[PDB]
Amino acid sequence: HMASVDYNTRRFLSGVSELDRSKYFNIHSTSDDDKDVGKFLADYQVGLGRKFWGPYSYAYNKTHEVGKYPQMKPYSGNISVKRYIATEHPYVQHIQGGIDVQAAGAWSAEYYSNSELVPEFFEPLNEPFVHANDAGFTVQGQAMRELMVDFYASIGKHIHNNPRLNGKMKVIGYAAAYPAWEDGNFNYWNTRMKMFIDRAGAYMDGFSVHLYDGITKRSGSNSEAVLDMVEAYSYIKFGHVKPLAISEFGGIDNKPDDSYDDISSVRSVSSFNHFLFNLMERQDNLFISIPFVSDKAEWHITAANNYTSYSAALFIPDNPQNLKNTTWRLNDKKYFFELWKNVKGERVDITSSNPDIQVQAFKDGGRLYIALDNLDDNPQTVYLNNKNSWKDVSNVTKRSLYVNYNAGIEYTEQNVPSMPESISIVPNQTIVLVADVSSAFTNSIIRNKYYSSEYLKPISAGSSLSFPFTGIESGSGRASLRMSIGRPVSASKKPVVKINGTAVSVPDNWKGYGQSNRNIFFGMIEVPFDIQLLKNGDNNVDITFSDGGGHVSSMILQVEKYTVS
Ligand SMILES: *[C@@]1(O[C@@H]2[C@@H](O)[C@@H](O)O[C@H](CO)[C@@H]2O)O[C@@H](COS(=O)(=O)O)[C@@H](O[C@@H]2O[C@H](CO)[C@H](O)[C@H](O[C@@H]3O[C@H]4CO[C@@H]([C@@H]3O)[C@@H]4O[C@@H]3O[C@H](CO)[C@H](O)[C@H](O[C@@H]4O[C@@H](COS(=O)(=O)O)[C@@H](O)[C@@H](O)[C@@H]4O)[C@H]3O)[C@H]2O)[C@@H](O)[C@@H]1O
Ligand SMILES: [Ca+2]
Ligand SMILES: [Cl-]
Ligand SMILES: [K+]
Ligand SMILES: [K+]
Repeated sequence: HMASVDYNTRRFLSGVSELDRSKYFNIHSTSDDDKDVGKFLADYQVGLGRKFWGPYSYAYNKTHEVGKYPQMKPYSGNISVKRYIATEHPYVQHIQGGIDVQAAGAWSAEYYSNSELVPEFFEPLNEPFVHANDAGFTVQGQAMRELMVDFYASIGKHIHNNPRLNGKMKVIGYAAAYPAWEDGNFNYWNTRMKMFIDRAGAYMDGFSVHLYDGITKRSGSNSEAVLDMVEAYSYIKFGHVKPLAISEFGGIDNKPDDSYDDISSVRSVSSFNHFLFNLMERQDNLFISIPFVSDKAEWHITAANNYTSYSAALFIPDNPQNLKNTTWRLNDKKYFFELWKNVKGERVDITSSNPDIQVQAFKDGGRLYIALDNLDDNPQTVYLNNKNSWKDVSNVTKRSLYVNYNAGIEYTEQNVPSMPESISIVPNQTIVLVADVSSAFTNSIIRNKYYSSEYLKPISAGSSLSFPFTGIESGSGRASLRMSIGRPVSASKKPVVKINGTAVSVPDNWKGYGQSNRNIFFGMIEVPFDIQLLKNGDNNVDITFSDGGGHVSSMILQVEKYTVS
């Protein structure tokens, strides 16, 4: 396996090259007013964030009745924007059968437009649909999912029609907990996220989902397919993608309760890394992402919980029964942020021959950062190639974060005397190489994605499926097809694939695991091919499976084209 870095070629994801740290290196908190958390944020260069508080928790606190809103103290001064996501629990205190949805929406706009400081993102209800059958709701099931979507729609409509908020606050939804698009032969997609996009999507600035590994893995090809489907349908519906927001990502350890444990609760860090590389490659269509690691989470530390900390906590009190006076310990989740500290700059060109080895590279003035992650279940040796034999690179330091499920995190920083010829990387290990670079850019390469008017197509044995694409700027560089399929695990993953009539090789491998422990495979399989097969303008992809069943969920062409600028 090989990875190649060209630090003399600047890389763009459509219009952006620079890494936006604020899209990634965040905690699931807004506790920057805590002395310990605030110091951590500065020390590790971390942003915010997410909070369960908003117009509906504020209003209920005043009126003690769902769907009834107080008067907001009038305020007509400047509105500043704090970068975080405000969300609400999908409680009966916030939404209920019989609610006046237009009044609820009006209230969000009244609450925020009379505030001196608003969140950059409002995500009205957290994981709403999984709560649609909760006993306390007087409307349940599909009717409640529809009411929750109408609540979202009203909020987006009212916020956007308020000139004090429009352009300042972005409304995102639906904070999806369980992005099992494929369930029920894609009935789940049709009745959850498709329905959301159809019924509230016009009023949303972007679409939000939660991405978790069980410790059943979404990292790798499943999460890629999950997010590609949202983009692919948004293109069809709106004529363009809308940005994504990954309002939680991490791991869930499968534990009889949600209490923190020093070994089990750090297993999530490997998931942070595995998802991060996916999301870095989406920066041009990503508002924000939030690693699911929080703060002191003092709300959890109660008699009823035996004074345990919450699993997602970042700080653990030395004395849980004296919270007023206790010292607080920063746990080993800190090493996720240590690994990525100072990493920034313009993307530079990088490729990896093995889809299980995720690669990133950035150049910030005289510093070069090269990152690798192993999604496979075996160690892999990766040959590192550079066309200039690294002549301009010196003072190499290797950072390594290895998550072992029994031993916890092993984090090391080592000076090495030259860029390595090859690197061995074990499962759940992420490496960041930091070096000085003295070089200037002689070329750029621009990654664009092209979406089809066709999506969600049922597969029949021997029956070709045609996917048209338009507006392609072809040229020199690289290209690939992102082919997402949901099929029984035994169904073929090796269709015949033709690019403008020319058959191309379909790889055996894809990002991450085989999903053998799932009944339905739902994943994006990349099919690299020669860019020279693409034409300027219209292109067609035709694919044929030898067996029936399942669907092609989305087909997206990725083109990385050499460009001046
Ligand atoms: C979610 O869980 C995840 C799922 O979404 C999903 O993805 O699966 C995941 C598996 O990994 C997971 O289950 O996120 C969690 C986040 O954890 S955290 O980041 O560690 O916190 C949990 O969310 C937490 O849920 C708890 C309850 O279970 C709680 O709601 C947490 O938030 C806290 O709530 C209270 C207590 O501490 C503060 C936290 O935000 C907050 O304090 C309130 O703050 C407001 C101001 O913002 C007020 O001060 C309020 O005081 C009251 O109101 C004031 C007046 O205020 S106002 O004028 O109305 O504005 C006064 O009247 C005062 O007297 C009064 O007491 C104060 O309480 C939350 O983060 C999971 O539960 C969640 O599902
Ligand atoms: Ca693989
Ligand atoms: Cl659901
Ligand atoms: K605020
Ligand atoms: K969902």
